[PDB]
Amino acid sequence: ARPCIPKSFGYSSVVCVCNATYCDSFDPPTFPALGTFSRYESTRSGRRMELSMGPIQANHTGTGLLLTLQPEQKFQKVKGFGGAMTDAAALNILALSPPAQNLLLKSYFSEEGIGYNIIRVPMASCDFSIRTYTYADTPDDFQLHNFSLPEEDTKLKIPLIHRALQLAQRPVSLLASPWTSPTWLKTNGAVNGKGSLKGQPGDIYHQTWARYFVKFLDAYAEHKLQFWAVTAENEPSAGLLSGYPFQCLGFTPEHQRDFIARDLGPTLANSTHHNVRLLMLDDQRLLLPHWAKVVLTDPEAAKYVHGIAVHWYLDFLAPAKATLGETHRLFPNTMLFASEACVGSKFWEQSVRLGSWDRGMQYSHSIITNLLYHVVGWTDWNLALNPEGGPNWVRNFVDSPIIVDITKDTFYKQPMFYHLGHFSKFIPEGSQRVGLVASQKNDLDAVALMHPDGSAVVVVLNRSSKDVPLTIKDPAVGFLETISPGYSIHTYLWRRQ
Ligand SMILES: *[C@@H]1O[C@H](CO)[C@@H](O[C@@H]2O[C@H](CO)[C@@H](O)[C@H](O)[C@H]2NC(C)=O)[C@H](O)[C@H]1NC(C)=O
Ligand SMILES: Cc1cccc(C)c1OC[C@H](C)N
Ligand SMILES: [K+]
Ligand SMILES: [K+]
Repeated sequence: ARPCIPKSFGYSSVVCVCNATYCDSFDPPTFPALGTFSRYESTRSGRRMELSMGPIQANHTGTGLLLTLQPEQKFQKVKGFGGAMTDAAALNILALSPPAQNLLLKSYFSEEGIGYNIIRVPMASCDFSIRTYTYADTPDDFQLHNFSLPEEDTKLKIPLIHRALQLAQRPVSLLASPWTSPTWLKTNGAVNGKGSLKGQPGDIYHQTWARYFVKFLDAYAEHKLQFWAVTAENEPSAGLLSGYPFQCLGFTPEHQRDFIARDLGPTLANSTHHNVRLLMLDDQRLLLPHWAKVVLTDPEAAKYVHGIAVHWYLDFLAPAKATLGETHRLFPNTMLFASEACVGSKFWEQSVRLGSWDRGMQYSHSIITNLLYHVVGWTDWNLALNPEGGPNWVRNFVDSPIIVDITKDTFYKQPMFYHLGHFSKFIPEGSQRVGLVASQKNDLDAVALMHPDGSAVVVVLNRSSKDVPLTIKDPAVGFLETISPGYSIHTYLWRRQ
C-alpha cells in the first residue's frame, strides 16, 4: 500500500522514513497470473521494491545476454533469513513509541514487511549489551540451582520475540548462541580476555557448561519459546586472543570437538530438547575447512553436529571457494549456515551511514555468494541500532538495516534493509536453489531458486554503473525480456507450467 518516504543524509542513496503514523508497506502478496512475471526494483536513484509486471514470451531473438534457468539442476534447500534480537536491538526498539515499534516489527516479520523467519538470540550478554552478566553469576553453583533469566530476557527480548511471532504468517525459527560462560567456569576468571573453560571435556566444568545450555532452553520453554538450533559457542577463536575486549570463551577446534562429543551433544541428546539442532564453528569462514576437518572426522563428535555456522564481516575480504566450497566438497551432508553478518565494524569507519547504497550492495552480493556456495540461511546481526551504531558497552559500533532516532520517534530503513528483503520476502523456507547459466561474460551477480510450490525466483544485482539489457529463459515456460539498470537490484517471480 504505502511507498517509501525518502530522506537523504548526504550518502549515495536515501533511507525510508517511518514513524508513529507512516511506514512503507507492501499489499498482501499475490503471484501474477500465468503468462505474467512480477519484477521488484530498488535503485540507488531511490526506487524501493517497486512492483512492475511483464509478459512471459514464447520466442526470443537477439545477440544480447541470456540467463537460462536450470530448474532440474538442484542445490541446497533454504532454511531462511533473519537477524538477531540482541539486548541493544531490544532496547532501541522498545525506546520507540508502541505504534512506531509495531511498524518496525511489521517491517521485518510480516507479509506487509520482508518476511523474516529467523531470530538469533544471544544466551545472556554480548558486546551489544549494556551490563555484563550471565544467567549463573553466583560462584560454584555447579548444579545451576541459582540459574535464572534477568529482565533483559523476561522484559525486553522474550516479549519482542513473542510479538514478532504474532505478526508472521511464516513459522519462525529461533537460533541461540552464548558469548561467555560464568567467569567461575573460566581459566582467566573474567567475561573477556584470553581464556576458556577450566579442566577437560568430560569433567565437572564442561558438564556444567553443557547443563547451562539445557537450563537456557528449559527457561525459554517456560515462556513458551522453542529453539530450532544452538551454536556451540559464538566465535570460539576469539577467546584464544590476548586482550580480547568483550565476552568470549576460547575453544581450539580439538577442544570444541571434544566438548561436543563428551558433554554438549550427549547432554542435549538426553533432554526434552533432543530435537534442537547443534551447529559448530559460528566463526569466520577462513577457519574452514580446517575446523570441520578436526571436528567432523571424529565420529563421536560428528554424530551430534547438524551444521556449521559461519560469520561474515562484509568489511573484509576472504575467499569463498577455498573455504565454503571446499567444506561442502569434503562434508556434503553437513549443512552450511550464515549465523551473523555485519558491515561498518572497522573502527576507522562511520558505523552508521544513512543511505549507503554501497553497504546495501555489500549485503546482496554476500547473500548471493552464500547461496552459490551451498549455504542454506543468512542471518543479519542487530535488528535495530541507534544512530551511533549502539548501544555497545565497549564502543564496538557497527551498521544496521534499521536505525532508530528516539528523539524524533523515527526509524530509518537503510538500503541494506531492501537488499536483504529482495531475498527474504521472495524465498520461503524449503525453497531450493537451482542453476542459472549466462550465455556470455557480464558484470551482473544473480541467483535462481524454486519455491516449494514450483514458482520461480531470480534475483539480479548490478554493482556496475551501466544499464545491462538481458533475458531470462525458463525452458518450460518462456522468456522474460528485461533490463538491469546500473546500481540496481531486482527480484523476478513467476508461476511455472
Ligand atoms: C510521520 O511522517 C509522515 C511523513 O513524513 C508525516 O506526514 C507528512 O506531514 C507533512 C507535514 O504536514 C506533509 O508535508 C505530508 O503531506 C505528510 N505526509 C503524509 C504521507 O501524510 C507525519 O506528520 C509524521 N508523523 C509524526 C507523528 O511525526
Ligand atoms: C549473472 C550470472 C548468472 C549466472 C551465472 C554467471 C556466471 C553469472 O555471472 C556472474 C559473474 C560474476 N558476472
Ligand atoms: K541468575
Ligand atoms: K565502526
